[PDB]
Amino acid sequence: PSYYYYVDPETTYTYQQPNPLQDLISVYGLDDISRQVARTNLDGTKAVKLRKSYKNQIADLSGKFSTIPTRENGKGGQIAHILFQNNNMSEQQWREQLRNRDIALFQPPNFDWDLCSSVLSQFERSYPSE
Amino acid sequence: WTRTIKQNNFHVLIDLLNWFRTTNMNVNNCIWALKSSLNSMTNAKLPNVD
Amino acid sequence: YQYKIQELRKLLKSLLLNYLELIGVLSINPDMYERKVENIRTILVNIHHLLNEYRP
Repeated sequence: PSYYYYVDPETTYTYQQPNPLQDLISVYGLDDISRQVARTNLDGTKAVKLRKSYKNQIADLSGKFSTIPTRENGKGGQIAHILFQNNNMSEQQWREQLRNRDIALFQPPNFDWDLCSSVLSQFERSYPSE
Repeated sequence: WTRTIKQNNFHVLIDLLNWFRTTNMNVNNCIWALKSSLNSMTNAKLPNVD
Repeated sequence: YQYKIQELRKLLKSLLLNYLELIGVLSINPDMYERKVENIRTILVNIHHLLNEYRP
């Protein structure tokens, strides 16, 4: 035989980990998601077309809901960043002051209910509606 | 929406797709590595004698 | 210079084989491509240096 440069028989290559040839959905068991939101059932027929909005998940309430609370109606606000902000004793002890570390916003002087009653007692009759 | 996921493997989902971005970028990275090897060759010749 | 000319032929054949091996590595796992690109890089500079030795 004739030797050729950097063609080494003892050097071996393996497949990627994971292998993209396979269905990685089936590899990590995402079959439940795939068959739960597949556009078609896996027998050849078309599945039901899910709706663009969240009517299905707000229909199980008895309320005044007839429209969709969106960004553009002026009724909602952008709470994403305020939504995203962030801050002997045994493990158990450490955990009840972890549970009690936020209760300080619940009592007076933060949320005085006597003042709440005084401001709510000033309410008069009726509401102007267009 | 959190009730929809049963196994709570949404971080597995996210890591899978970031891995997919890395693997889709590796082939173009190999191409650009070959292009850098090409650009390394511009100064490395020896022209015709004068 | 016949030794250099046959070495140039061997280097050309090795470059073609290294490209084929690079395509195989990219076709199964494009994460060990670095050593194959390095081998193509050194094969090519060896080819070019052999040409520069033949230049005088």
